[PDB]
Amino acid sequence: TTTLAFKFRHGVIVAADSRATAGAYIASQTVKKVIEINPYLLGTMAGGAADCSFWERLLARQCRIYELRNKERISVAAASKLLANMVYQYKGMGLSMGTMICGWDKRGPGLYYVDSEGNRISGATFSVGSGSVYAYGVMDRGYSYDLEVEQAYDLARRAIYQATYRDAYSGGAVNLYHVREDGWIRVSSDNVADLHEKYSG
Amino acid sequence: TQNPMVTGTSVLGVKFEGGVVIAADMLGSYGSLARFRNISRIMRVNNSTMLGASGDYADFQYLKQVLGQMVIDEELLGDGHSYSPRAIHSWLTRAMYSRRSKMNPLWNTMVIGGYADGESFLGYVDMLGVAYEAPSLATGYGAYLAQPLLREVLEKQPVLSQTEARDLVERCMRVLYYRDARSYNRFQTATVTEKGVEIEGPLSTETNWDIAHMI
Amino acid sequence: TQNPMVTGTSVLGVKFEGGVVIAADMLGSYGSLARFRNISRIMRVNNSTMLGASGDYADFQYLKQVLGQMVIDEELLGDGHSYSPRAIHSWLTRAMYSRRSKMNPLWNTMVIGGYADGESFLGYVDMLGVAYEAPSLATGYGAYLAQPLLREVLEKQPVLSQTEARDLVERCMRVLYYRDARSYNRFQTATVTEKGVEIEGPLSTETNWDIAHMI
Amino acid sequence: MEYLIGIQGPDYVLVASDRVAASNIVQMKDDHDKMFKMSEKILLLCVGEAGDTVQFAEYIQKNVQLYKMRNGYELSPTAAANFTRRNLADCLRSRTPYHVNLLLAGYDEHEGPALYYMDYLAALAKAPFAAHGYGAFLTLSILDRYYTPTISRERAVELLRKCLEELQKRFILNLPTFSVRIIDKNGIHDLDNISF
Amino acid sequence: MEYLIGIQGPDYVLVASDRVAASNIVQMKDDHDKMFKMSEKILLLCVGEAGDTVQFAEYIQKNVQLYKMRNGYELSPTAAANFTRRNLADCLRSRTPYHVNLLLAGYDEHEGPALYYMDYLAALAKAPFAAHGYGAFLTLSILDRYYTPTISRERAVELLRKCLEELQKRFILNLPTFSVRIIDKNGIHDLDNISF
Amino acid sequence: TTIMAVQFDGGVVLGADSRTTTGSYIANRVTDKLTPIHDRIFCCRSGSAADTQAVADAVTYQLGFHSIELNEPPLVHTAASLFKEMCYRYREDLMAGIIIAGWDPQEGGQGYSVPMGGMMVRQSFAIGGSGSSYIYGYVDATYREGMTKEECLQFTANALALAMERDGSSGGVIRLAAIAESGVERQVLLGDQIPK
Amino acid sequence: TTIMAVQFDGGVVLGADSRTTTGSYIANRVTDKLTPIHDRIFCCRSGSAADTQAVADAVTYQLGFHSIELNEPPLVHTAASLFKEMCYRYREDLMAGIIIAGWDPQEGGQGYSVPMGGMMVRQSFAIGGSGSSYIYGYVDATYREGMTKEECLQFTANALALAMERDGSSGGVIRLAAIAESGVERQVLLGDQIPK
Amino acid sequence: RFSPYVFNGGTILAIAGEDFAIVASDTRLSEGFSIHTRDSPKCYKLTDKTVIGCSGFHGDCLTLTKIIEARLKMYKHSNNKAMTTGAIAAMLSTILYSRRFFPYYVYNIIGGLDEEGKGAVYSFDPVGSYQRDSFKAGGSASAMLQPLLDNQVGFKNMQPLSLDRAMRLVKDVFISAAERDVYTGDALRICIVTKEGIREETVSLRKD
Amino acid sequence: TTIAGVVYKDGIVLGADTRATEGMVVADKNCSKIHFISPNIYCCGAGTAADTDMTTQLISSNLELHSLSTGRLPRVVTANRMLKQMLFRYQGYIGAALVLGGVDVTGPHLYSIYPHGSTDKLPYVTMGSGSLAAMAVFEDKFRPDMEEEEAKNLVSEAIAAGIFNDLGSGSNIDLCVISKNKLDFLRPYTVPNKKGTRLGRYRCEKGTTAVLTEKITPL
Amino acid sequence: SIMSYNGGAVMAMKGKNCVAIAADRRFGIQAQMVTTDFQKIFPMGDRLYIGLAGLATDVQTVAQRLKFRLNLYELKEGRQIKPYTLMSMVANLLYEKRFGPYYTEPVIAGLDPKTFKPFICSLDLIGCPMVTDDFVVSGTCAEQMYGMCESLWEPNMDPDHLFETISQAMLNAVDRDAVSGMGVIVHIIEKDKITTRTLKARMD
Repeated sequence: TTTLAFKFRHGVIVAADSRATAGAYIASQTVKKVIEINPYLLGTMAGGAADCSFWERLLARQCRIYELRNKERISVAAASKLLANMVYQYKGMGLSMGTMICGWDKRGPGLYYVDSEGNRISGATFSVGSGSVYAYGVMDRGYSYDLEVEQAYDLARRAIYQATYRDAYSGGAVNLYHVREDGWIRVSSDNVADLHEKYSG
Repeated sequence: TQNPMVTGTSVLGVKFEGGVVIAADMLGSYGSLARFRNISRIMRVNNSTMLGASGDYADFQYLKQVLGQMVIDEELLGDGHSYSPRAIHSWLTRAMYSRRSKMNPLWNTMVIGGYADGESFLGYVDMLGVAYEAPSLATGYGAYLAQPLLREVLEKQPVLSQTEARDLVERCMRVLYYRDARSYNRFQTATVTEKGVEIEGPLSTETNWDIAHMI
Repeated sequence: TQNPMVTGTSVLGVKFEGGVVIAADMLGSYGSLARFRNISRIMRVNNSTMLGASGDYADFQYLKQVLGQMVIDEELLGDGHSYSPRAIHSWLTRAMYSRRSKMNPLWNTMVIGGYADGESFLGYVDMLGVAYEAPSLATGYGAYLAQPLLREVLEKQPVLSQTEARDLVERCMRVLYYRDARSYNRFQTATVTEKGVEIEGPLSTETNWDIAHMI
Repeated sequence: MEYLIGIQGPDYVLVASDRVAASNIVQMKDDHDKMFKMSEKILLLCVGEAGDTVQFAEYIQKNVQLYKMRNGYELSPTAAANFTRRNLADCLRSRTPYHVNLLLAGYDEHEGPALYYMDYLAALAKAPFAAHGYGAFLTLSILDRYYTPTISRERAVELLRKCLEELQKRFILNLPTFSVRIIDKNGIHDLDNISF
Repeated sequence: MEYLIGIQGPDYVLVASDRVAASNIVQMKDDHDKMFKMSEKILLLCVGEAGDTVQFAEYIQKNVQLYKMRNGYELSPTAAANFTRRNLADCLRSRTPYHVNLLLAGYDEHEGPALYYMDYLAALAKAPFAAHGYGAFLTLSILDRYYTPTISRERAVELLRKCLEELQKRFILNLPTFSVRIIDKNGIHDLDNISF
Repeated sequence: TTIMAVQFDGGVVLGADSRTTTGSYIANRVTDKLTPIHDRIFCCRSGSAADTQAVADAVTYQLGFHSIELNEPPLVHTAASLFKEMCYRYREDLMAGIIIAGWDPQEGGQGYSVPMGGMMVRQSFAIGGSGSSYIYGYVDATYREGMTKEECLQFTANALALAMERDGSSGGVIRLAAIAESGVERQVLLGDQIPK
Repeated sequence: TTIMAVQFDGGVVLGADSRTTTGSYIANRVTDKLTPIHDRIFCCRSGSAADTQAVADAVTYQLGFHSIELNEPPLVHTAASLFKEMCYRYREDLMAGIIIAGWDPQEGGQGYSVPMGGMMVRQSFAIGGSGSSYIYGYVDATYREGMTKEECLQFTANALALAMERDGSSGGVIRLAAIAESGVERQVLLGDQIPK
Repeated sequence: RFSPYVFNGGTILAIAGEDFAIVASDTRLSEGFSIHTRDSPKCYKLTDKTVIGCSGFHGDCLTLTKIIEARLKMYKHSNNKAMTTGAIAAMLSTILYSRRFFPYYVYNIIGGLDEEGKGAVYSFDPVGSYQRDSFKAGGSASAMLQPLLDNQVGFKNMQPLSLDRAMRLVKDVFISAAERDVYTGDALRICIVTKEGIREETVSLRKD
Repeated sequence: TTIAGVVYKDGIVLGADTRATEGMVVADKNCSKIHFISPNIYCCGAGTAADTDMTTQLISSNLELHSLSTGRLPRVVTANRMLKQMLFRYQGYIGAALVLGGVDVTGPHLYSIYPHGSTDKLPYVTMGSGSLAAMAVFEDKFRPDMEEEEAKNLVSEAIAAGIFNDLGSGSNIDLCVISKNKLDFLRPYTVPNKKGTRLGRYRCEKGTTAVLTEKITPL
Repeated sequence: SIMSYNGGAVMAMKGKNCVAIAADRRFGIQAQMVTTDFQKIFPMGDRLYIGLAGLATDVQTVAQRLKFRLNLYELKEGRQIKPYTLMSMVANLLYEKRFGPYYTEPVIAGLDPKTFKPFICSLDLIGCPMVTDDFVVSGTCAEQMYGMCESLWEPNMDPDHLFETISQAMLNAVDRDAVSGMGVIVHIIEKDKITTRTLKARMD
């Protein structure tokens, strides 16, 4: 598993792979690891798939109830705080999950990282999963806050491809998402076996 | 029940043309001591159901008590309905599984026989809640020694008569007596038929020790 | 010897005016079964030394054959020199300690008695190599039950007589029979004096069960 | 492992803490804030286990602010330190223990400046200078060597710079930047970050 | 944990290693050398357990020099790598195992430059660029991204500088200075240290 | 411990030894292990002293209350099936084996054995305790149908003495009780009267 | 396993069962556990089959060589001593108990028991095996001095049958051997002839 | 100690077509090195257009299949409709996660027809996570059956499904897997769900 | 695995199956488990395969040397002696269980040898994982002094029961008949199971696989 | 496990008057790639090959000791080795280190140097030969290869169909294994030529 997310002038960009394994056996290569919480929030999965899916569904229903009651949409900080408080009460039992939460609100773009141990940190560049250490290198060498849209797309695709090249539990296809002011859109889903000829030549 | 203590050995069962027959020995062993030698491990539930259980004996007695009271209570109403063998099989499976999940199992393996509405029933329930049905059954070491003999016969001739099933039962008991360390030479048989449930015993098997002279 | 298996219980010893007396019972217990009931655990080494051993019986039997040959070999020289009671005590301490350090101990507790040159010897050797001398000795559960009883007499009257010591050594086999679970009612006595070594047995103790009627 | 230091002078309290948030073998944040404001003249610095720190600190902050709002006047530093110690000690033996190490810095209009030390077993001590972390070993000897009760603000900042340069030279962990704050009769003032 | 890197170009081999010797939570030395010279055109870089490194490296050095002195000509890089692998593999299953990770860099007048990788289980691989340590994870992706088989010396030094700046930014351990060397048909040349 | 009960036409004979040990030390040597549950119903006890004593007291209480309500003397089967539920309900806690014996006008003199685990079974003769493994063959060989009251008081003493000589946990005196319609006859065999 | 030997004026009687199990499965049910070491010396074996078989073979070899050298029939005490020496030398490895029984012109018919641990002792009657705990009281009560040859075969058969009925590891047929000056008489008691 | 689980073997397979679905399994029930039965199928009919297959520990299979049917009847009585395949999958996920700290030791596959009349296959893990696929195999011989399906249906590494072709492919893959897997194969049960309802079929395999 | 042996009026009959597994996956479907030891002595092995192979080869070579020196046919007691002594020397780390059988100047002999050095001399023996399912058949249907064909049928039934009732056994049945005048080695005797016929055609046409590099080395 | 520390996959298949042997190309340490072009198939003669899968150090050690022994044998005898004899030699070499075994499982494929009759076989950890007639597999992805080969193999395959079959089996088998893959190398051994090919596979 490797998922990354970075924040720049025109919003947030999220990228993920698609392989899921059970031991040394590859169960599937069509997993959708960017969880679509709302038309205005995005979340990722890393660690346990069941835990991420269940607790982010609970978060989605709480967000909808809040919006119904208060006639206003929830913010990214509040959503991350809710998710952090729902998993601290099962501390030590054995949950395993680490998620970025991405959105846009009154204070601009937002990108938070929450994991089951208890951390909740805001940032401008995150990567989680087994192959994250391979994506930090490329992303750090290429990242700047004044990137254009196409340049940011290219950076995310290249970072994920380089992560899957050297990691054994990472692979499949690269799924890309862009969070803007008026909601998110789905950019592309590119197969690694074609990025190989695109990049090498 | 974390430890078995006094235990039973094995139960045998086979279905024939018009009913079911079940067989079990009369010994309760405490480890390797062969302590109680005239105990009965076969029950008659109602006029068309019989039960035979192996494993811990205290748990078997407890289930006897519960099942007997349930049958009496359901008979008091006098409404014209009675439990079939399948209802007993399902209730036993539920009870065993419900007690497994509390981490406090009942150390038993049970064979239910019955004959109702022109159809005969032979079912198997396990300690963890694994339950199923078959034309022939054996628990414990009988699963290794006696099951091949029953299945060899049942593959060639799917449908037996009463005398053939009886004779097959004594042959299996003799083999078990020869090759099992916790067995005994006195056993007991129960037969369920259109007439009802009939228990016969104690019986005995004739053995052969000719090979002792070629040693 | 990692495990003791068949074992002895306890040995008693006390010195009097002109010699030493040792006592031990005739039983070898395998766990809690009291399996061999006529075994002697007292040896005569030479004309002035006697030995009594508790613990594993195979190890005592081995030491017995090793110590008999060492005495036989030296009497063949015909030179006028014999081992003192103290020489066997010193040799036994070395033999125990040399096997303690190889992590292959000899599971025994040893009591040596002797009388040479007008001076009495009573010595104690342990499993690990702990060795010492005292006016009275008891190993096993006699260190708790019988030692308080001898060490009360040996302070009021530091010097006993032969009859006073013979009565004392039998008052202690009765208390040790009442309150020890691995005891027996048949013991054996050895006495070393100016004449030589005298072994007497089997003997027995008279008991009193009056308190059974106040219950 | 995080680093906290506090120095207490005649009419101020100076505190500093590092700015790294690290997970496994990689740094994930380099502008982390470990300094919670409980009042206009009370700071509480917390380090330790992940998750426990923020839960404990936010609980304390809520209760202190509620005291302010109900009563019309604010808690003194001593009472806040005692409240914190009691709340940690009570949870020590329950099924939900907190693994946190704490420093509390404050100013009182009558009792002056105050600095308090607390470990995870909830024993409360009052010190003129204190430190938490693995750098405490490397730093407390310099602080003992060069500290006087009459030290002034610029001299205190110089002494803090000495301590942080020692950490740069000898210590094996990468701690590039530190955040520094001061508490005085005019409130809490944020000083320039010390960076290498 | 120590860091080794090697890059192999058309007519040279560039190698680099850090200079820290750390014991417990404190740095004992900051100019440590982990680069052993086996010949006029062979370098052997070793990291791992304390004690085993120097014993193994000095044994290999003695044997290589003895081959030179007996025979009148020097061992090629391939034969030295195979000799090292056999000597580590033999000791693997005995009562005295060596826990060492190795890189071997050399130049041969007929086969050209060569770079070899060996782990502590004695499996020998030949690579165009390689790394050992915890920084290998952070660095190998940059090396894959920016390396070409025709890279020149100045470009190789620039790429190495990129990798070390990445280690400075992301990695949790304090590694201030690195020693760099190059092997060519003229022998072994010591380049300027890269320091931050 | 060795306990035994034998049936004869008109009643039952119970016998026990009198030693209780704590390891290899004889804590008590005149113990009484025959306790009257009711005027005609007795139990012999083996196992932990605390568990057996507490269960005997509880069953005595319950049986007395039941008898007062019903205005009748109780049955032996009732007492056995009051012991059985307490022994089965707490089988993970208690360590106790019991022999129940008595005389009721409905079925004469009977004997039940409730071993560890809460089992229940009726027998013509029943032995129990730690020392009963050494007299299984003897009682199998010697028992016969139609014994009299005095041929059962002598067979019991012989079996108990044979068990006493070989077991390390059995000893002391032999306590005998005969139960029939007229009453209960109790006696003790001291050292002189014990068979040899 | 149940083995037994009894002395009578002029010889010894040996008896055994015939079951060998592996867990709760009867691997062999017509086992022969009476092995002739020499013309008139036998051993009965209990424990691990491998250890007992190997030790019996080794002692047979040694005793035969000794007899050929000395030009005399051996003694029972000699064979008991050889077994004792081998059992004591390897007591941490072997799991074997043995009964030695025979007839020699110097001392008549004798029996020795060599249990686990390499001990050795002479007895009038000796029982051994796993199933012998159930017949201690029987043999204590029934044995008497001056038994004839035909009164010792019946006693042996009765004791062995009583042990067989109660033990789970004992069963099969009863093998008997009588040893005296004239020779050795062997017989088998099948299912019909076993006492009931 | 006491172990609350055993492994009883079993293989389940599902293929989704243009206007059909197929769920297949074997009928052997085993335990350890013994054989309990040769006539124990692992497919359960949920609705006239929905079938479920379970494998793993047998007691959990029985109790789970009873719970699912009770919940379906509850839903039909409360909502006056028959539950849909997507709703069945979404409810099973929650049921499975309810036992997160004492899990069901079951592998589940759901096959059927969606609301536009096309085949649907959903696969689950023992904890609840589910995914919609095009074909899926689970149980003992999943690792042997999956590459064949990837090659023949997905056309991997090569330079529409009819019903008959799918039937032949299913029979072939089970015939091949009966050769090498110890736990698999006494008879083969196939359930085809289509517009007209659910049809059943049986085939014979090796017996040793 | 399942190995069985019986003694009839003129000689020995031995039988075994042919499946070899590794874990819970069938590795070999035509394994051979009846080993040559001497022109009149044969062995069936169970347990670890390598250990049985090496043990039987070593003992066969030793008996070959002994028979060359003496000039006579070897005896079953000799092979039993060497096997049991070697197995006891290793304290049970060679997981070989053996059924040994042969006919010599004394008559038919049949032994069973265990991994720790034990030995039984019996008129019928079984070993393996499916040893109980075949021992049931022997207990049911064995008579002394059978003919050749009756003994062959009995051994076939025992092996078939072991195959059909146990998961670790399967495939075919092998028989070996040792008599005073002959030696029959039937391979195979019965084929109770057959592989089903393939329905589809999955043949890969030429040009389906893409190739990066290619080189030709003409020998 | 120790066999899965480095990964690896090798297989051999038999045709008509020809054999094929294939292996994957990847060297890594658990979940991290190190190199791609790792050698696992070694020639032991003109028309005889052996493939090693398992732990890389043991792979190289076994290959070198086997070449040592084979060279000495061929120098003394004066002829080429036979596939039976090579299998027995490898079994002996592996059993000598019982209780300390090498962690590899070889696969042998060749032609008889006198009659050119195909031979394929495989040995286990401690050297138990197991000769087949259709195909042998070895490595971490054995189940996938068994599944593919039971369905694709058919008797009497000419070199072209044999090449296609083994290519498809190896590709589809290693696509489902996480620690194997990144290139496939195939050798076709025939009477009068040897053909070596490298296949186009996924690199992730």
